[PDB]
Amino acid sequence: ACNVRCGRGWQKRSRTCTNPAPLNGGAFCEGMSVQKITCTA
Amino acid sequence: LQVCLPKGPTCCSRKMEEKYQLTARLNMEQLLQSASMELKFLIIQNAAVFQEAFEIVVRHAKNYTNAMFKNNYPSLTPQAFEFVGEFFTDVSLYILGSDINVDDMVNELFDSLFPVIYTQMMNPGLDINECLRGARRDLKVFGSFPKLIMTQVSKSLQVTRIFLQALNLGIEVINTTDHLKFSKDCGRMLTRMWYCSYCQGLMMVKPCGGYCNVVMQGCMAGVVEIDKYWREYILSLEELVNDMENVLLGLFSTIHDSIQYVQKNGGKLTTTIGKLCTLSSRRRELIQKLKSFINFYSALPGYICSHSPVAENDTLCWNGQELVERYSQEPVVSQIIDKLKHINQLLRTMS
Ligand SMILES: *[C@@H]1O[C@H](CO)[C@@H](O)[C@H](O)[C@H]1NC(C)=O
Ligand SMILES: *[C@@H]1O[C@H](CO)[C@@H](O)[C@H](O)[C@H]1NC(C)=O
Repeated sequence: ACNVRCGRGWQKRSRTCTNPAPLNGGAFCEGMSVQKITCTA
Repeated sequence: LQVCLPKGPTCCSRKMEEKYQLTARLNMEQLLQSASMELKFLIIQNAAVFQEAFEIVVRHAKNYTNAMFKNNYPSLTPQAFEFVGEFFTDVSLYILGSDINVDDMVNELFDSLFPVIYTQMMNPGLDINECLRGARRDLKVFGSFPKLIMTQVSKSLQVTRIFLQALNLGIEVINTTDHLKFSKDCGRMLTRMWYCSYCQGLMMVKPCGGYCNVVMQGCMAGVVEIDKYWREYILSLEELVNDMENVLLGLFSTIHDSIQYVQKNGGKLTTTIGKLCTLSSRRRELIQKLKSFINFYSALPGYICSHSPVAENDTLCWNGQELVERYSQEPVVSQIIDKLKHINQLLRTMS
C-alpha cells in the first residue's frame, strides 16, 4: 500500500533467493531483490 | 473406476473421478499453505529485514570510514575512497555467500593503503608502487593491526553469513511443505474421504474423524519424520543468536590507530624504504516467535483433519466407501532432511 495518503507514494515487491536457497557455497541469486514503484493516490 | 469403490450404482464416471482427484490435490495444497502461511510470512519478513539491515550497516560503515579519511587524511584521498569501497564491497560479497577470503580483504586493504601513506604523508615527492606493497608485509609496518582486524571481522562475518543462509533455507523448506507431492494411493484415499460420497449421491455427509486420522497418518508418515530435524534447526539457531554492527563501525577507529602506529616509526621507515626502493532485539523477537512453531511438523496432520470437514462424533459419517453408523478402524522429504542436517551441522559448529 502507498505509505503516503496524498501525493507521491511507494509500492514494494520482494523477491527472495530461496527457490532454491544457495547451499555449500552455491552462487547467490543474480539481479535485484526489491522492486519499488511510485504511486499516486 | 479406479478410486470410488462401487458398492451399489454410481452417479459419476471415470472423468468426474479424475476431476475429484485434482480438486483433492488442490484442497490438500490449499490446507497445507494455510497451515504454513503464518510461519512463512514470519521468516520472509525477518529474512528481508536482516538482509536490508546488514546492507545498511555495511554502507554506513563504508560512509564513516570515507568521512574520517576526508576529515583526518585528505592527502590519502581520493585513493582512500577506492580501496575502502573495494574492501566493503568484498565485505558485502562475503556476507551474501560469495567465495571471498577475509584475510585477503584486509591484506589487500593495507597493501593499497601503505604506498599512498608513504608517497603523500611520509615522503612527499607509480612504478615503485610494487616495491612499497612488498615492503608493507616484509617489514610488518602495520604491526599486529592487520591480524587484529582480520580475526575481529572474520568472526562476525562468518556468523552473519551462516545466519542469512539458515534463514533462507528455512524459507525454502517451509515453501516445500505445502508443495509436497504425495503418493497415488494417498490421492485416491483423499478423493474417497472428501468427494467419493458425492458419487454415491450424498450431499452433506462428512468423513469420520478416525478415517481422517488413519488417512493422514497414512500419507504423512514421511513428513512427520522431519520434526526431529526441524526442532534441532530451531534450537541450533537459538544457539547461534547468543555482533557485526560494532566491529564494522569501529573499523575506522582501528584503521586510524594503525595509521598513527605506522607514522610513529616514520624516521627509520622512510630511510629504510628509500634505501630498499535494535538488531539484538530483532533476533531475540525472531527466536521467541520461532519457538512457537517447534511443533509445526508434528501438529500438521491434526491441523489437516481439524480444518477439513469431518464428523468428530464418528456417527453417521463417511468411511471412504459407505455411510456407516459408527466407524470400524519420500524423495523431496529426503531432500528436506538432507538440507536440515547440513544446516544443523553448520549451525552447531559455529558454537
Ligand atoms: C556521509 O555523511 C555526510 C554527513 O554530512 C554526508 O554529507 C555524505 O554525503 C555521506 N557520504 C556517503 C557516501 O554516504
Ligand atoms: C514457493 O516458491 C514457489 C516458486 O514458484 C512460488 O511459486 C510460491 O509462491 C512460494 N510459496 C509461498 C507459499 O508463498
